[PDB]
Amino acid sequence: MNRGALIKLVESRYVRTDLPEFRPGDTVRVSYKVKEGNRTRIQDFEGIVIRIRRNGFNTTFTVRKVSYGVGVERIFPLHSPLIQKIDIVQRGRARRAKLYFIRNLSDREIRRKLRADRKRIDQDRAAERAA
Amino acid sequence: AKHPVPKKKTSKARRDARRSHHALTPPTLVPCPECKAMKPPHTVCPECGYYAGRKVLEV
Amino acid sequence: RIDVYRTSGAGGQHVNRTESAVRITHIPTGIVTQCQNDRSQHKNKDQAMKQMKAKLYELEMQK
Amino acid sequence: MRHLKSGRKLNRHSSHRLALYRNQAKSLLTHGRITTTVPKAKELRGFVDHLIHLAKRGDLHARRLVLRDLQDVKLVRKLFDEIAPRYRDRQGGYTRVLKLAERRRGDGAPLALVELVE
Amino acid sequence: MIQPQTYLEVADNTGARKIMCIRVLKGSNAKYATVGDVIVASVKEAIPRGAVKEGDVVKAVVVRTKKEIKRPDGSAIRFDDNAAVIINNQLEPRGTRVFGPVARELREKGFMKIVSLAPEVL
Amino acid sequence: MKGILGVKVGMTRIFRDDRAVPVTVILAGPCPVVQRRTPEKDGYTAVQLGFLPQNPKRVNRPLKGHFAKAGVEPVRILREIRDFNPEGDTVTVEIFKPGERVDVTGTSKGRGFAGVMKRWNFAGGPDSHGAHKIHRHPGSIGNRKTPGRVYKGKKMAGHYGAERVTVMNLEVVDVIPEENLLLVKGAVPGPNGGLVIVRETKKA
RNA sequence: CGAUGUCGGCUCGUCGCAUCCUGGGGCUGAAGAAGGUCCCAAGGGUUGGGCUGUUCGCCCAUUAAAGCGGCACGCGAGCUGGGUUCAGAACGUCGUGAGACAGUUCGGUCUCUAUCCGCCACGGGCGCAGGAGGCUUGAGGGGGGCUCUUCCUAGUACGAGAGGACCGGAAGGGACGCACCUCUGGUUUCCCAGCUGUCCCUCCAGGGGCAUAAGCUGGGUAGCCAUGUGCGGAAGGGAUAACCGCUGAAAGCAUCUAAGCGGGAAGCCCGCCCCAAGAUGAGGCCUCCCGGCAGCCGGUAAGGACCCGGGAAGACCACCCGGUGGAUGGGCCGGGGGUGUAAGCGCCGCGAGGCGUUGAGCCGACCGGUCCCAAUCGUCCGAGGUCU
RNA sequence: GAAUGCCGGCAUGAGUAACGAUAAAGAGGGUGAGAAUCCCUCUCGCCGUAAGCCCAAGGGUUCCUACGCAAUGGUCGUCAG
Ligand SMILES: [Mg+2]
Ligand SMILES: [Mg+2]
Ligand SMILES: [Mg+2]
Ligand SMILES: [Mg+2]
Ligand SMILES: [Mg+2]
Ligand SMILES: [Mg+2]
Ligand SMILES: [Mg+2]
Ligand SMILES: [Mg+2]
Ligand SMILES: [Mg+2]
Ligand SMILES: [Mg+2]
Ligand SMILES: [Mg+2]
Ligand SMILES: [Mg+2]
Ligand SMILES: [Mg+2]
Ligand SMILES: [Mg+2]
Ligand SMILES: [Mg+2]
Ligand SMILES: [Mg+2]
Ligand SMILES: [Mg+2]
Ligand SMILES: [Mg+2]
Ligand SMILES: [Mg+2]
Ligand SMILES: [Mg+2]
Ligand SMILES: [Mg+2]
Ligand SMILES: [Mg+2]
Ligand SMILES: [Mg+2]
Ligand SMILES: [Mg+2]
Ligand SMILES: [Mg+2]
Ligand SMILES: [Mg+2]
Ligand SMILES: [Mg+2]
Ligand SMILES: [Mg+2]
Ligand SMILES: [Mg+2]
Ligand SMILES: [Mg+2]
Ligand SMILES: [Mg+2]
Ligand SMILES: [Mg+2]
Ligand SMILES: [Mg+2]
Ligand SMILES: [Mg+2]
Ligand SMILES: [Mg+2]
Ligand SMILES: [Mg+2]
Ligand SMILES: [Mg+2]
Ligand SMILES: [Mg+2]
Ligand SMILES: [Mg+2]
Ligand SMILES: [Mg+2]
Ligand SMILES: [Mg+2]
Ligand SMILES: [Mg+2]
Ligand SMILES: [Mg+2]
Ligand SMILES: [Mg+2]
Ligand SMILES: [Mg+2]
Ligand SMILES: [Mg+2]
Ligand SMILES: [Mg+2]
Ligand SMILES: [Mg+2]
Ligand SMILES: [Mg+2]
Ligand SMILES: [Mg+2]
Ligand SMILES: [Mg+2]
Ligand SMILES: [Mg+2]
Ligand SMILES: [Mg+2]
Ligand SMILES: [Mg+2]
Ligand SMILES: [Mg+2]
Ligand SMILES: [Mg+2]
Ligand SMILES: [Mg+2]
Ligand SMILES: [Mg+2]
Ligand SMILES: [Mg+2]
Ligand SMILES: [Mg+2]
Ligand SMILES: [Mg+2]
Ligand SMILES: [Mg+2]
Ligand SMILES: [Mg+2]
Ligand SMILES: [Mg+2]
Ligand SMILES: [Mg+2]
Ligand SMILES: [Mg+2]
Ligand SMILES: [Mg+2]
Ligand SMILES: [Mg+2]
Ligand SMILES: [Mg+2]
Ligand SMILES: [Mg+2]
Ligand SMILES: [Mg+2]
Ligand SMILES: [Mg+2]
Ligand SMILES: [Mg+2]
Ligand SMILES: [Mg+2]
Ligand SMILES: [Mg+2]
Ligand SMILES: [Mg+2]
Ligand SMILES: [Mg+2]
Ligand SMILES: [Mg+2]
Ligand SMILES: [Mg+2]
Ligand SMILES: [Mg+2]
Ligand SMILES: [Mg+2]
Ligand SMILES: [Mg+2]
Ligand SMILES: [Mg+2]
Ligand SMILES: [Mg+2]
Ligand SMILES: [Mg+2]
Ligand SMILES: [Mg+2]
Ligand SMILES: [Mg+2]
Ligand SMILES: [Mg+2]
Ligand SMILES: [Mg+2]
Ligand SMILES: [Mg+2]
Ligand SMILES: [Mg+2]
Ligand SMILES: [Mg+2]
Ligand SMILES: [Mg+2]
Ligand SMILES: [Mg+2]
Ligand SMILES: [Mg+2]
Ligand SMILES: [Mg+2]
Ligand SMILES: [Mg+2]
Ligand SMILES: [Mg+2]
Ligand SMILES: [Mg+2]
Ligand SMILES: [Mg+2]
Ligand SMILES: [Mg+2]
Ligand SMILES: [Mg+2]
Ligand SMILES: [Mg+2]
Ligand SMILES: [Mg+2]
Ligand SMILES: [Mg+2]
Ligand SMILES: [Mg+2]
Ligand SMILES: [Mg+2]
Ligand SMILES: [Mg+2]
Ligand SMILES: [Mg+2]
Ligand SMILES: [Mg+2]
Ligand SMILES: [Mg+2]
Ligand SMILES: [Mg+2]
Ligand SMILES: [Mg+2]
Ligand SMILES: [Mg+2]
Ligand SMILES: [Mg+2]
Ligand SMILES: [Mg+2]
Ligand SMILES: [Mg+2]
Ligand SMILES: [Mg+2]
Ligand SMILES: [Mg+2]
Ligand SMILES: [Mg+2]
Ligand SMILES: [Mg+2]
Ligand SMILES: [Mg+2]
Ligand SMILES: [Mg+2]
Ligand SMILES: [Mg+2]
Ligand SMILES: [Mg+2]
Ligand SMILES: [Mg+2]
Ligand SMILES: [Mg+2]
Ligand SMILES: [Mg+2]
Ligand SMILES: [Mg+2]
Ligand SMILES: [Mg+2]
Ligand SMILES: [Mg+2]
Ligand SMILES: [Mg+2]
Ligand SMILES: [Mg+2]
Ligand SMILES: [Mg+2]
Ligand SMILES: [Mg+2]
Ligand SMILES: [Mg+2]
Ligand SMILES: [Mg+2]
Ligand SMILES: [Mg+2]
Ligand SMILES: [Mg+2]
Ligand SMILES: [Mg+2]
Ligand SMILES: [Mg+2]
Ligand SMILES: [Mg+2]
Ligand SMILES: [Mg+2]
Ligand SMILES: [Mg+2]
Ligand SMILES: [Mg+2]
Ligand SMILES: [Mg+2]
Ligand SMILES: [Mg+2]
Ligand SMILES: [Mg+2]
Ligand SMILES: [Mg+2]
Ligand SMILES: [Mg+2]
Ligand SMILES: [Mg+2]
Ligand SMILES: [Mg+2]
Ligand SMILES: [Mg+2]
Ligand SMILES: [Mg+2]
Ligand SMILES: [Mg+2]
Ligand SMILES: [Mg+2]
Ligand SMILES: [Mg+2]
Ligand SMILES: [Mg+2]
Ligand SMILES: [Mg+2]
Ligand SMILES: [Mg+2]
Ligand SMILES: [Mg+2]
Ligand SMILES: [Mg+2]
Ligand SMILES: [Mg+2]
Ligand SMILES: [Mg+2]
Ligand SMILES: [Mg+2]
Ligand SMILES: [Mg+2]
Ligand SMILES: [Mg+2]
Ligand SMILES: [Mg+2]
Ligand SMILES: [Mg+2]
Ligand SMILES: [Mg+2]
Ligand SMILES: [Mg+2]
Ligand SMILES: [Mg+2]
Ligand SMILES: [Mg+2]
Ligand SMILES: [Mg+2]
Ligand SMILES: [Mg+2]
Ligand SMILES: [Mg+2]
Ligand SMILES: [Mg+2]
Ligand SMILES: [Mg+2]
Ligand SMILES: [Mg+2]
Ligand SMILES: [Mg+2]
Ligand SMILES: [Mg+2]
Ligand SMILES: [Mg+2]
Ligand SMILES: [Mg+2]
Ligand SMILES: [Mg+2]
Ligand SMILES: [Mg+2]
Ligand SMILES: [Mg+2]
Ligand SMILES: [Mg+2]
Ligand SMILES: [Mg+2]
Ligand SMILES: [Mg+2]
Ligand SMILES: [Mg+2]
Ligand SMILES: [Mg+2]
Ligand SMILES: [Mg+2]
Ligand SMILES: [Mg+2]
Ligand SMILES: [Mg+2]
Ligand SMILES: [Mg+2]
Ligand SMILES: [Mg+2]
Ligand SMILES: [Mg+2]
Ligand SMILES: [Mg+2]
Ligand SMILES: [Mg+2]
Ligand SMILES: [Mg+2]
Ligand SMILES: [Mg+2]
Ligand SMILES: [Mg+2]
Ligand SMILES: [Mg+2]
Ligand SMILES: [Mg+2]
Ligand SMILES: [Mg+2]
Ligand SMILES: [Mg+2]
Ligand SMILES: [Mg+2]
Ligand SMILES: [Mg+2]
Ligand SMILES: [Mg+2]
Ligand SMILES: [Mg+2]
Ligand SMILES: [Mg+2]
Ligand SMILES: [Zn+2]
Repeated sequence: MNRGALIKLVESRYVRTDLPEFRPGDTVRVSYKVKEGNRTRIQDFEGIVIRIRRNGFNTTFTVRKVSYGVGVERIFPLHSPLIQKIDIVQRGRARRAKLYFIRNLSDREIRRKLRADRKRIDQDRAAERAA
Repeated sequence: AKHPVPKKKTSKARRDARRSHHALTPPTLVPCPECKAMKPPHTVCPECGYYAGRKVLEV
Repeated sequence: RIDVYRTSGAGGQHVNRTESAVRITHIPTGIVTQCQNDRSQHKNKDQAMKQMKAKLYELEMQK
Repeated sequence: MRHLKSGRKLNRHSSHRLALYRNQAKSLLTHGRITTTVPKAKELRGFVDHLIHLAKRGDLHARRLVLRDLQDVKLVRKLFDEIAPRYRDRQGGYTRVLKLAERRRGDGAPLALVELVE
Repeated sequence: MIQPQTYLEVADNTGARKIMCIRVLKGSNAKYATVGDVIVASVKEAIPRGAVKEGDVVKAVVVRTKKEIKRPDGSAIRFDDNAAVIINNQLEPRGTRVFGPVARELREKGFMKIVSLAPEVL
Repeated sequence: MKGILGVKVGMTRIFRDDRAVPVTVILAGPCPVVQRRTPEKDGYTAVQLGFLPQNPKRVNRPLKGHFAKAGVEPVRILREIRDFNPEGDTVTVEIFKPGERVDVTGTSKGRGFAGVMKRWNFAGGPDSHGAHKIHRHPGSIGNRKTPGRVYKGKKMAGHYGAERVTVMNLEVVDVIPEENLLLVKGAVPGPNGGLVIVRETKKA
């Protein structure tokens, strides 16, 4: 038996392929389904992904934003059914995989260390040229 | 600690009794299919230098 | 209510190993009193009865 | 507990194990065959095989990689020009370990020979 | 994870600025308070002429933790500070405003005033 | 009182009703019954189940006679489910339906010879303030001259784990018959690849 | 007294019940809710902190409750050493003085190796009349045993009102326990990258040693883990405690009792989980083996051991898997995963650098595949079955 | 027959604690009855205001060489103060 393929087989039925591809340093808008009262709505949360923590179906990212003067930091399962969509708002070029370090930086300093990934931006516009 | 110490001398009987487990087991030997000398299995024959039916080692 | 416990200074294997100190507390008033002066808890229970008499003689005075 | 942990310690700290494996690889690749203790011999197999395979790849990058471990330029020439071509069609298994019959006198240590395969 | 000795920012306008937890009110021996839990705290720093003052023993609800709180949907949320809102014994906020975001769990535990007064609920 | 043999394959989590639910996956079916224990014959009622096919060259003669009498093909494990008498000659994961609630028995992970803090959650000693070579030591193990001995069952260091454990009242989240797969919610004893037994829960 | 180490703390408990809480009950100056008091009850539980060497006690914030005692006021061959109880020094006091104080003050050496009993774990031997391979029964023993809040019943019973139920249901917690690693979060001694200084290879480039037993730093798979996840306390059955009865004499009435019968606790017995036939009372079932002279000798059968490749098994031992008619480990290949765009070359810049090739290169353990390397070849044990 | 007696011998503890700085080792060759431990070569590590070099005190042949390994060397020893 192949336990890995058995796991992958149980997971196959929840795997998701519609979400766009992004990398630490990119700025991302996650439209996330949320339950309150008495309804469910969609709440956008937009920030820099500082982490993508890979394990196949079980990969998760972490997105960071400043919400009225306070740092907020959300962890999403990549394949969560509660993610309506993910929108790439900006491509940033980081020099490492984990960006914990921006927790300690002013907005200026972050904005200097994570400059626009001009290559992958050019890629994004070379695509979305639809036929 | 406070330096523990034998309370009584161990008797000859109890000494040798703990020693009931100390006898050596003889080495496990097989004949070399080449020179018929006895040797440990799964080792290169120290007498003729063969192993797996071929010369491996100057002896 | 009379409590009994060990003294707090010199004495040896004594003081350590003997409940010689007493504390008498008049329940309705809240007045507490101790004595540790001697070695017997009954010298101390004696003395603290005196001191406790005199302190309720001083409140009833203050009234 | 040692659950699913790979690699021996050989009662050496990190850098000393490293130097151990490097030196013994130099000794194999120089003489084609050495005698060591059975545990050390079993550890050599993988770390020499990596170097040989990398020599089979032959590019500059493999030479510099191998040469981090072996340091000796001449020895690495011997590796690429002379040892490696010998194993072009062999896919792994470049070394063998064969246990020796007699133990070392001073410490009773069991011994084995490590070879480059034909 | 709030426990006795932990300071928290106060996220309201009661006048307190920093409080020290001295007890998490959740059973006889809860080790930790998270979002939505109630703590008894001492006021360690306050602005002049506030509704509360330094030395006061108050109650507050934890609205924000630096230890990330897990949610049944598999997601989690984490903030940069440990924050509380000072309340009365009707769980009612004792000031008129609350500052910064608060966790959505507050809604489920019956802190409706505080949730609505919040600039953002995450 | 139904049950089946199986192997622990691994853990993941699925999404059910906008909830991440952790699951252990178990390869349970299929199990041929190779003997039945009857009150007549044996003093109780049970069914011995076989599981995992074995290379016949590894099966000795008495075991082969045992399998042959059942008209059954050599198998790696023989384990007996008590107070169960399946009506067919083969037990599969069909016996469980999602929402059913099960007890899972496995061999816990073995921690070898374990200290008193790991085995029994003792507090150990201080790590400063004069503490002398007792940072992970049990402390006192008795009294004095009365009773002048140590209780039986006194918690002390020793081997821990690699031992039968049953976890009870686990939800069957899903069953996948075409793979003989059983998704149970939560944690199951032992390592991946370990043998387990899945039974109907005794909890009401 | 040829030595029985002492206060407090820590650790680890265990026992008693004159019961702090929880469970059951009688009386109440018990309307309800909440109390008071007494009876039954030791299964489990019985918080954190300020002060002081303190036990004790006072206080803060909680709680169902913050119980009282025994065990050399349990426990220093388990720890501590703040207090008392050496030598120094000082204050007050006493003494002419040397000195002295159940008076204070600052300081002040706590001993690596467990023989026996005992305890926690693990084996070897023999036995269990024939010898083997599996699967079991459970005598007996261990574990566990807690509790709160909210909602419906119902703002109903009760009550002038405020308050506010019995019974019966539901939901969610605290602490504890067992297991687990999918998620969250750790570590991850060389898995990747960056950095300084120096010495070296080979001058450049590219690399190596050392700066720790990782030089430093940023990360980090498996594994092991909690702060993270699952689940447990039951249900139910039986016999009882206090207590409440039915029927009922002695004793025309009465009486729970003398003959009988019933109800009745978190407690008792079972039930749940784990161990367990050395249970010498050694159990049961399925299957296999069939010559020299109640002994002995030899060679074998079923089968087992040795030896070897190994293992979330493990101190050794044991256990488990595999041993060429084989995927056991090592290599190699694919995947996962970590890191985060190698070297080389080309182009831009005076240059440090930048850009492309390029998610590149490197790459432990994880999931698989592949006989390339290694488990070669073998050897030894092991029945011949006691009598009525 | 005892004096924690005196002298001596031999036991128990026990094949147990320990083998004296965690600066570190590996291989090839030689010698030899015998080699992890002696010699040689290559690789690796450590010291380098020293763990290198010179002088004084103290020590008193320990210096060099040949031939040796019973004991001394905390193992071994063909080696050595
Ligand atoms: Mg897996
Ligand atoms: Mg499949
Ligand atoms: Mg919004
Ligand atoms: Mg931002
Ligand atoms: Mg949707
Ligand atoms: Mg000690
Ligand atoms: Mg001691
Ligand atoms: Mg000791
Ligand atoms: Mg000591
Ligand atoms: Mg000692
Ligand atoms: Mg003694
Ligand atoms: Mg004898
Ligand atoms: Mg003995
Ligand atoms: Mg010869
Ligand atoms: Mg004192
Ligand atoms: Mg006393
Ligand atoms: Mg006394
Ligand atoms: Mg360890
Ligand atoms: Mg392995
Ligand atoms: Mg290694
Ligand atoms: Mg290993
Ligand atoms: Mg090993
Ligand atoms: Mg080591
Ligand atoms: Mg060693
Ligand atoms: Mg060493
Ligand atoms: Mg190390
Ligand atoms: Mg180093
Ligand atoms: Mg080193
Ligand atoms: Mg490798
Ligand atoms: Mg061999
Ligand atoms: Mg051998
Ligand atoms: Mg020797
Ligand atoms: Mg604020
Ligand atoms: Mg003030
Ligand atoms: Mg489903
Ligand atoms: Mg099992
Ligand atoms: Mg283990
Ligand atoms: Mg311990
Ligand atoms: Mg622990
Ligand atoms: Mg434990
Ligand atoms: Mg502790
Ligand atoms: Mg301490
Ligand atoms: Mg500790
Ligand atoms: Mg000390
Ligand atoms: Mg220490
Ligand atoms: Mg101890
Ligand atoms: Mg004592
Ligand atoms: Mg003692
Ligand atoms: Mg006794
Ligand atoms: Mg075990
Ligand atoms: Mg596992
Ligand atoms: Mg005495
Ligand atoms: Mg004496
Ligand atoms: Mg004596
Ligand atoms: Mg003495
Ligand atoms: Mg004594
Ligand atoms: Mg007690
Ligand atoms: Mg009583
Ligand atoms: Mg009660
Ligand atoms: Mg009551
Ligand atoms: Mg009432
Ligand atoms: Mg009333
Ligand atoms: Mg009452
Ligand atoms: Mg009464
Ligand atoms: Mg009564
Ligand atoms: Mg009790
Ligand atoms: Mg008890
Ligand atoms: Mg108690
Ligand atoms: Mg307290
Ligand atoms: Mg303080
Ligand atoms: Mg204190
Ligand atoms: Mg105190
Ligand atoms: Mg203090
Ligand atoms: Mg006191
Ligand atoms: Mg007072
Ligand atoms: Mg209360
Ligand atoms: Mg009450
Ligand atoms: Mg006591
Ligand atoms: Mg006493
Ligand atoms: Mg005490
Ligand atoms: Mg005592
Ligand atoms: Mg004591
Ligand atoms: Mg001591
Ligand atoms: Mg003490
Ligand atoms: Mg002692
Ligand atoms: Mg002791
Ligand atoms: Mg003692
Ligand atoms: Mg102390
Ligand atoms: Mg002292
Ligand atoms: Mg003092
Ligand atoms: Mg003192
Ligand atoms: Mg003193
Ligand atoms: Mg004294
Ligand atoms: Mg003194
Ligand atoms: Mg003095
Ligand atoms: Mg003074
Ligand atoms: Mg004076
Ligand atoms: Mg005086
Ligand atoms: Mg005087
Ligand atoms: Mg005078
Ligand atoms: Mg005078
Ligand atoms: Mg004095
Ligand atoms: Mg003084
Ligand atoms: Mg001092
Ligand atoms: Mg003193
Ligand atoms: Mg000490
Ligand atoms: Mg001593
Ligand atoms: Mg010893
Ligand atoms: Mg012993
Ligand atoms: Mg004894
Ligand atoms: Mg045995
Ligand atoms: Mg045995
Ligand atoms: Mg039983
Ligand atoms: Mg018995
Ligand atoms: Mg029982
Ligand atoms: Mg109502
Ligand atoms: Mg009314
Ligand atoms: Mg109810
Ligand atoms: Mg509950
Ligand atoms: Mg994992
Ligand atoms: Mg993890
Ligand atoms: Mg994870
Ligand atoms: Mg993690
Ligand atoms: Mg890891
Ligand atoms: Mg490396
Ligand atoms: Mg050179
Ligand atoms: Mg140079
Ligand atoms: Mg350079
Ligand atoms: Mg360098
Ligand atoms: Mg160097
Ligand atoms: Mg170093
Ligand atoms: Mg390094
Ligand atoms: Mg640095
Ligand atoms: Mg980290
Ligand atoms: Mg690191
Ligand atoms: Mg936990
Ligand atoms: Mg629970
Ligand atoms: Mg009546
Ligand atoms: Mg009647
Ligand atoms: Mg009767
Ligand atoms: Mg009845
Ligand atoms: Mg009855
Ligand atoms: Mg009735
Ligand atoms: Mg009944
Ligand atoms: Mg209960
Ligand atoms: Mg069993
Ligand atoms: Mg038996
Ligand atoms: Mg059995
Ligand atoms: Mg018996
Ligand atoms: Mg039997
Ligand atoms: Mg039976
Ligand atoms: Mg055979
Ligand atoms: Mg092994
Ligand atoms: Mg051994
Ligand atoms: Mg077996
Ligand atoms: Mg085998
Ligand atoms: Mg074979
Ligand atoms: Mg074969
Ligand atoms: Mg393999
Ligand atoms: Mg393989
Ligand atoms: Mg691979
Ligand atoms: Mg990959
Ligand atoms: Mg990747
Ligand atoms: Mg580049
Ligand atoms: Mg490049
Ligand atoms: Mg140029
Ligand atoms: Mg350019
Ligand atoms: Mg790969
Ligand atoms: Mg094949
Ligand atoms: Mg082969
Ligand atoms: Mg042979
Ligand atoms: Mg005499
Ligand atoms: Mg004597
Ligand atoms: Mg003597
Ligand atoms: Mg004596
Ligand atoms: Mg004598
Ligand atoms: Mg004599
Ligand atoms: Mg003498
Ligand atoms: Mg003598
Ligand atoms: Mg003797
Ligand atoms: Mg001796
Ligand atoms: Mg030994
Ligand atoms: Mg011993
Ligand atoms: Mg030992
Ligand atoms: Mg030793
Ligand atoms: Mg030492
Ligand atoms: Mg040494
Ligand atoms: Mg040689
Ligand atoms: Mg040599
Ligand atoms: Mg030698
Ligand atoms: Mg020699
Ligand atoms: Mg050496
Ligand atoms: Mg030499
Ligand atoms: Mg150096
Ligand atoms: Mg220098
Ligand atoms: Mg001279
Ligand atoms: Mg001299
Ligand atoms: Mg000389
Ligand atoms: Mg001389
Ligand atoms: Mg000279
Ligand atoms: Mg000389
Ligand atoms: Mg010579
Ligand atoms: Mg000699
Ligand atoms: Mg010699
Ligand atoms: Mg000799
Ligand atoms: Mg001679
Ligand atoms: Mg010697
Ligand atoms: Mg010697
Ligand atoms: Mg010596
Ligand atoms: Mg010689
Ligand atoms: Mg010498
Ligand atoms: Zn031969």
